[PDB]
Amino acid sequence: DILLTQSPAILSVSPGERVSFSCRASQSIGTDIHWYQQRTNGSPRLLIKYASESISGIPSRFSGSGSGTDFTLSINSVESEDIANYYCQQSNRWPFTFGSGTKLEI
Amino acid sequence: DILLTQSPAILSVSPGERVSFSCRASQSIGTDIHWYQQRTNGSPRLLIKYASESISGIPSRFSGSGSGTDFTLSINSVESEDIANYYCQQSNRWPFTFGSGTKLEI
Amino acid sequence: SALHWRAAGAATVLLVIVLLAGSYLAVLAERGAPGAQLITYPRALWWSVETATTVGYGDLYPVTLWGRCVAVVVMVAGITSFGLVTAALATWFVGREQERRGH
Amino acid sequence: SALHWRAAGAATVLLVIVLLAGSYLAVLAERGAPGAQLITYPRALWWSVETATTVGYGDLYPVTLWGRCVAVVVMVAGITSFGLVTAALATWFVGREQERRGH
Amino acid sequence: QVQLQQPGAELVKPGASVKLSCKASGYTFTSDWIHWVKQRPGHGLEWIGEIIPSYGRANYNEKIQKKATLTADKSSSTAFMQLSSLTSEDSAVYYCARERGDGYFAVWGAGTTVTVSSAKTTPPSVYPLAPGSAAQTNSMVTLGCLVKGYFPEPVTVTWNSGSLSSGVHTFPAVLQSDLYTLSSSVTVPSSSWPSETVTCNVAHPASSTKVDKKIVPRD
Repeated sequence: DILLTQSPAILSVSPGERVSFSCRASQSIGTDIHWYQQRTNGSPRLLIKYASESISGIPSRFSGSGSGTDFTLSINSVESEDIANYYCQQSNRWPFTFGSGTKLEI
Repeated sequence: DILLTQSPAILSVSPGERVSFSCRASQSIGTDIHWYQQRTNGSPRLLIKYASESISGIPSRFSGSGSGTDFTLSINSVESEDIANYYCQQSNRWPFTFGSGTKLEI
Repeated sequence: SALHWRAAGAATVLLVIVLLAGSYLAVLAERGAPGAQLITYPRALWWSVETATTVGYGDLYPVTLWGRCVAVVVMVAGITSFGLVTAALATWFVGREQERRGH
Repeated sequence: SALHWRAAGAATVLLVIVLLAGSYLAVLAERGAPGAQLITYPRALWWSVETATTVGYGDLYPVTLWGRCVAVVVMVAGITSFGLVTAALATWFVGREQERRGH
Repeated sequence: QVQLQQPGAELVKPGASVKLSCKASGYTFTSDWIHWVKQRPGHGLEWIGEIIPSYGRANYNEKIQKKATLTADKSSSTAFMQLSSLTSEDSAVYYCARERGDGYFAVWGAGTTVTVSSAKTTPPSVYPLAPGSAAQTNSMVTLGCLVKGYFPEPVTVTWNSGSLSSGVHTFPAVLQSDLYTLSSSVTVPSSSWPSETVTCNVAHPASSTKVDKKIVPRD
C-alpha cells in the first residue's frame, strides 16, 4: 500500500505569502494525486485533481505540481479562509490512501 | 519532476589538472543529459549532448560520461578560459530541468 | 453488401463493445486487489485497447483471476477482428482478380 | 499491376506517412504532461514503429488522451497494413494455384 | 550570424507587464521549439516554458507562479514571452533558446535583463581615467573610463569598438540611491599611448544610447 508522507505537519506563514505543502509517495504514482482542504468541522473539499488540474469553484490562488513521488500543493497569496487541514490522496494503486495532513497557520 | 544534483557547488583546481563535475539525477534518465558552460555575464553554451557527444566548436579537452543517474563532465588540462559555471540539463522526461550549477575555480 | 464487408463491420462494432465492457469489468475485477493499477475507467479503456491490439506497452495489466479472464476475451476479440478484416480484404482481392482475368 | 500489389504498396507508403505524422503529433500531445517520455522526435519515431508493429518493448508510451489516440491510429494503421500484405500474398498464392491446375 | 536576437534590457514598474521578444534566424523548421529560461542574478537556470511556433502550442513550468504567456509570430520568426504583474522577484536575465525537438538547447540568445523598479531610466555619464601628472609609467599603462549614474542594468563597455580585448577589466556596478556605477580598466603598451588612440564605448540598451569617450593625457 502506497504511503503518502506530508511533512511538515504544520506550516506557519504570513498573510499574502506563497505557501507550499509537500506530499511524497512511497512509490511512483504518475500524476495520480489529488488534494483536499478541510476547515474546522467541515467536510473535505476537492481542491486539485491529478496533481495539477483545476476544480471549478476553487480560487485560482491554488495550484499543484509534481509527478512520480514528490507532489506540491501551492497557494499564491495566503489569506485567512485558507486556514485548514490539507490532505493528499492517491488513486494509482488499490487501495486509495491519504496523506497524514498539513495544517496551515497564519 | 527530475531533480539534478550537482555537488560540489564549487571546484578548486590547479592549472593543467583534470577536473570532474558531478551531475546526479533523481531517477534513471538513460543518457539524456546535456552540459552547458556559462562564463561571467555570457549566455549558456552547449558543451556536451547526450552525456558524451561532442559539439562542434568545443575544445576536445571536454568530454562527458555516465548513464542512469550519475553523470560526469570532464576537462583534461584545465585553463583560465574554463572558469565558468557548469550546468547539466535532462530531456528524458517533461519538464526539462537543470542542475543547480558548479563553479570552476583555479 | 457482401458477406465479408458486413462481417468486418460487425466485427468492428463488436470489438468496440468488447473494449467498453472490458474496461468496466476490469475495474470491477481489479479493485480490492492490493497493488492493482487497472482500477479507474479512462485508463482501463486505454488498457483494453492496448490489449486488443497486443501493442504491449506494459504500463497496465490485470493481477486478478477475473481481470485476466477479461483480458483474454479482449485479446481474442482484438486478434480475431483484425484477422477477419484481413480475410475480408483477401476476399476482395481474390474476387477483383477473377474479374481482371475475365472469369 | 493488379489491385492487391497496388494496395500493398499504397498501404506501405501510407503507413510510413502515419508513422511520421504520429511521431510529430505524439511529441506535441505529450510535452506538457509531467513524467511523459514521448517528447523528442527521434525516439517518437522509434516509438511509432514499435507501436505499428505491436512489438511491445514498453520503453516508451503515451500518457495523455491525445497521445493515446494518436497511438491507436498508429496501432490500427500498422496492424491493418500488415494484414493487407497477407491478403495480397494470399491472392497471389490462390491465383498461381488456379494456373497450376489449368483453370 | 546571431541566430536568436533579444533586446538587451527592459525596465518594468512593479505590477506592470512586459513582452520580451526573441527573433530567430538561421535554419528554421516546423519542428523547432523555442524555450525561455530565467536567471536571477547570481543564481542558476530556471526553465520557464516552451512554444512550437509552427503550431503555437506552449507549455509552462507548473512548479512556479505562472507569470508568463508564450506566443509566436510565424510571419516574423519572433517568439514572445509576456511577463505579467511583476515584482522584484521577477528581476532577472531571461534567455530564449532554440531546441530542435531533440532535447538540448543548441543556441541561446544573449538574454534580456529585466529590472522591476520604480526608478527612472537614466543614461550613464562617462568620464576619462587618465594618469595624473606625477605617475611614472612602466612598459604598460593603465587607462580607463568611469560609467556613473545609470539605471537600470546593464551597460556594455568595449574599447576602440571591440578591437581592443586584451588587458580589459570591467567591474560589476555598485548601486547607490537607485543608480548604478562601474568603471572599466584597459592596459596598453606605454609606448603606444597617446600616439595610438584609445576610446571606450559604453552602450546602455535601456536608454538606447551608446557613447564614446577618448582618453587623452591630462593637459
